[PDB]
Amino acid sequence: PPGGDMSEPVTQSTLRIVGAFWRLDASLAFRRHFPAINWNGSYSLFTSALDPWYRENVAEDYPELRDAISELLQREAGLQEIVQLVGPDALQDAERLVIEVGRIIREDFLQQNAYHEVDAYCSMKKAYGIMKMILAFYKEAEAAIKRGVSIDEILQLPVLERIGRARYVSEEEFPAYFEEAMKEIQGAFKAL
Amino acid sequence: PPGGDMSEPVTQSTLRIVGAFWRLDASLAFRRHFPAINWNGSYSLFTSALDPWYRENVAEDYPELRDAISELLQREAGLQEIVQLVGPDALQDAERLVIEVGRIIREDFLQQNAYHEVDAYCSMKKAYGIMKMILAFYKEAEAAIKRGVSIDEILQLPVLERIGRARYVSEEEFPAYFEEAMKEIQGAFKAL
Amino acid sequence: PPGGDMSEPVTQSTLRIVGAFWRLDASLAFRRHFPAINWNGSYSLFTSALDPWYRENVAEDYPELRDAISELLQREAGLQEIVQLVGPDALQDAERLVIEVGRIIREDFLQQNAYHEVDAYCSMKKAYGIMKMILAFYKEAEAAIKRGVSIDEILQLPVLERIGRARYVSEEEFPAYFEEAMKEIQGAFKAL
Amino acid sequence: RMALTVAEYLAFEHDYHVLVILTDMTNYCEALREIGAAREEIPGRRGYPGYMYTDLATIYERAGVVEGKKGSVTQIPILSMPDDDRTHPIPDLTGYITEGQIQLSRELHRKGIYPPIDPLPSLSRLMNNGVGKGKTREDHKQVSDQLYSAYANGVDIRKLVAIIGEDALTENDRRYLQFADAFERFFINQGQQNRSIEESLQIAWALLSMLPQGELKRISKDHIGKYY
Amino acid sequence: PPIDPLPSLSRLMNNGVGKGKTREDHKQVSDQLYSAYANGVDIRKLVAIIGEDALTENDRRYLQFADAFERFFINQGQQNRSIEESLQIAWALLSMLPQGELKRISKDHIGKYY
Amino acid sequence: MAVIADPETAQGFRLAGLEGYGASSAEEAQSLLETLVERGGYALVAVDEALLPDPERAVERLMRGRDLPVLLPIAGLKEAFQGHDVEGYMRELVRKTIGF
Amino acid sequence: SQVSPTRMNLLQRRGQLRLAQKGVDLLKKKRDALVAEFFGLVREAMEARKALDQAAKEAYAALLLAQAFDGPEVVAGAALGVPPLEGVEAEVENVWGSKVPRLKA
Repeated sequence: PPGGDMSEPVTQSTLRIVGAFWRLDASLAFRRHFPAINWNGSYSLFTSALDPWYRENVAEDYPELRDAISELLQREAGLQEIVQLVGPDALQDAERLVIEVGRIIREDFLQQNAYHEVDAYCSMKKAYGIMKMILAFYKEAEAAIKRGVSIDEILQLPVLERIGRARYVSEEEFPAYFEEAMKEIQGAFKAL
Repeated sequence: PPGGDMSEPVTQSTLRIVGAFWRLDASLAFRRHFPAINWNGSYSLFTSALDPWYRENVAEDYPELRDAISELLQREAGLQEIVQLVGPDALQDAERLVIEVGRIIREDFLQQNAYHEVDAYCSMKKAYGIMKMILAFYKEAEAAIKRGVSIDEILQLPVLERIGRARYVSEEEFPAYFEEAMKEIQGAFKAL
Repeated sequence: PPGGDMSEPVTQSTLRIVGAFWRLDASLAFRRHFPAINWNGSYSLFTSALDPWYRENVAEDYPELRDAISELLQREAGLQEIVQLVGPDALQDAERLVIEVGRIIREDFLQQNAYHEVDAYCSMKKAYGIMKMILAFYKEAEAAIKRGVSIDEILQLPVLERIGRARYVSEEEFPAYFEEAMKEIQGAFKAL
Repeated sequence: RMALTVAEYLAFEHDYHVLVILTDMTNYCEALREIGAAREEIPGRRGYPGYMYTDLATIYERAGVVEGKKGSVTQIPILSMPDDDRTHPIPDLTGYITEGQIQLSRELHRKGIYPPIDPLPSLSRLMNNGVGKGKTREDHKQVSDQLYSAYANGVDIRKLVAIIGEDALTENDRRYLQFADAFERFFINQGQQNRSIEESLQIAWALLSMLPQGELKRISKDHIGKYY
Repeated sequence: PPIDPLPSLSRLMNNGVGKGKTREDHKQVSDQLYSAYANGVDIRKLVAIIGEDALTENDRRYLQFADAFERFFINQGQQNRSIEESLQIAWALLSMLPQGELKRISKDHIGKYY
Repeated sequence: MAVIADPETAQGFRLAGLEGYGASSAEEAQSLLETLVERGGYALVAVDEALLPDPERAVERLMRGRDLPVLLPIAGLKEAFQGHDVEGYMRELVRKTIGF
Repeated sequence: SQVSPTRMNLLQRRGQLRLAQKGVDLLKKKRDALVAEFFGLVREAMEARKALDQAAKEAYAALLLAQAFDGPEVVAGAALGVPPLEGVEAEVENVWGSKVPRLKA
């Protein structure tokens, strides 16, 4: 935008009524996201017509998991606001649940680089994979709290770091890498 | 206006030419009462200059009443907020008495219909009498807590109900209904 | 600025030039402390251009003493913030220290009375002078309160008043009162 | 324009590495404005001309190392733009044009730190693009990526503290803010002090030891020990 | 649909259809669901600060109510519905609220269905 | 523990099962109070209403925060006293919550 | 020095009002709950206090000039002193109105 406004005729008529609309912030991209996107304020109009191929070719839960990841990412926004209003003076088990998860998600899944071929590449299985690791960490966490597992220790499992070293992994190595790592989650959760 | 800004031509131009805003608010409208006039958000610059002629033509103590009685609502507005968070029960009789009188002005006097014929058309000789009685009840109520009287007693007086019956009558019955209603108040704090 | 901001073209142009700047604010000005100057709002490039002719005519310890007042009010900006968010009575001793050094930097040194003529005169001798008054107080109070004293008691001590003599003392009878009181600062506060 | 033609002559055709330094590109813009409206042409860039583009194209696009020449025109624009607006014509077009940028602010100019560079709002687009790799050392490759998110953790929470509490910071966030004040003081005060490629990295890593392993994921196993 | 009922409000709903043309209960059942929903979208940002276990009984029900409202009422995709089947949904959701928390309908309406 | 009370009533809190280090040494028991909470090597410190410190700021500034309580009201004598109901209720309403 | 831009800033500042007003709405009834229940604990507190203060002291004050040489005897048969390092049972509890620790004697 020439004047720095994303509200102007020429953006609306043909740059936001298309298949996908995206956005960038200035300190967003500087951390390590290259390129960066706004998690909320950005939508896709076409998404109800891209569901056939994704169902059949990838899996019949690829359209389900991709809406399911987006839900969590935009639900954290719920709390975000209150943090900047007067803060949490009460940390609970249900508090830091959404919050930390979502953190990991923005840290490893939206920080990608386009200058590196290990931080991104065109491959079904990398997208499929990474998104299943996060599903796992998430899944178990909800049943961690109930039992009496402090969110503080949830940080201090090394498996969060295992998902934090999936964004450097070699493309070819990823299949065998992923399979060995899915087991470590479920072992370092149900045990503790 | 659709919302009105004070830095819109329409608003800052009008504002000056007229002498009155007889503001109704939305909160007040949901409550389904007409007059719904939000007194704190209304003003009329006339009043000053109308006091001479009022008592000339209308009646003796009519201006004396109107300006005096407005204060109830004033000294209630800032009072209710979060200070009386569960009603007054930890509060003094000083502060209790305001909402006892508060009750009759806002459930009887502020309310009126416009789809009942007994009180859609009022006139001066009716309104005046209504208004006098509610002064005279602040005047015997505040005097009650210096005698040692609780609000429990105030909340069982047939006087409160008589104020409600003085608008469930019309201007024709007003004389007879004024006799009985008036003298009832005087003999309903000389019982206490 | 005709509009009341420096965003105006006529005021942005007057800020294309360099050298020295000054900023007069509406808020300081009310208190009848003129000149009104902001340490967060100006810069000069005649600080290091004037440093030769300072340590040649004025005094050697004048390129030094000027720095020694600046630090005071540097820390005052940073801490002013904190003050308005939570009082400094909740904060520790040494926080409140420099705050009330600061008092005298306004009470008797940002008020240069254009109606009193011993403030209407000022020169290097009255400069350098009162700069060593302030200097003393700073270095003593920092050690005083590390012996467990509180800035509360010191406001009642005669030492606070004493530095306040800058507008109760002459211009051309000034070298009589300079040295005099100077001594009592390092004397009669480490006795107390 | 005039100056830059005497750049072309001496870098390219007489093989010398010429540094060109252009300053007061706000006094430029004063003169640009004049022709803007006093001529026939109408304003079209929020009260400045629309042939402005060409006026800032012809200027900046000349510069570049040419392949077959040894010599080069390295241009360093130094702006002076009105206030700290970013909708102002000057930073507008200039941003887009240049690849990799540097900013100065008033955060580090109240502290006495000359230069007062701040890279937190600043941006960079060449630092793993023919640079950070190649005949440019790879030993600051992962360092650049690390310093970013590390410096961020800093600055940002200085703001977040004054809302959440008044001194509220958790075990973790305590560390964040600890690395803010330090890095900035040492590193960004240079001025009459020169630091070579080696001298930089050494010092840098020792402030980075304030964060334990897990925020230092971006630096590799080699890097850590390299500059221990 | 994304339609939120809170910014919304028809200016004409009595000058359109009347009683017996949309069932008589429709009128007051519309100003039930308004106040029941609205209350709950504010305690979703208090679901984990203070929680809902530290909150009143009444307010705890007013949470779950909102959630089931988006799922069943707002959303239905391309499925059809009638006036009568939509008032059906409404009743079920409102049975969860006690008669003590039903005060935005007539005595007639409470005794019409729960 | 320590209970900080009148000399004679301090006496009865030094008995086994309890641990007291009371007695008056001032009108707000500052002489003792301060020194004692400074260490915070007692499980509980309690100051009665027959003394009670008029400047509570004095204590807080010296102990420098405490995760264990201080100045729990005990009556401090017996004379059929039970004015410590309504007194404590108003002690609460004056410094916090609603006014009167 | 630092002045606000118009075109870029506009969209942020319109949603600023959305964010603020709604946030503060519910912030309001967040503490209200907690103070209503607080009255309940302060009142109920003193119930046991009048009852048991006087019946403690009953014997104490009537065993001072018959004690000071039977002090020895009384402390002997009884269960020895409460520990000075955490003789009480301290409980930690996170709650709104910051993390405040409690305890039962």
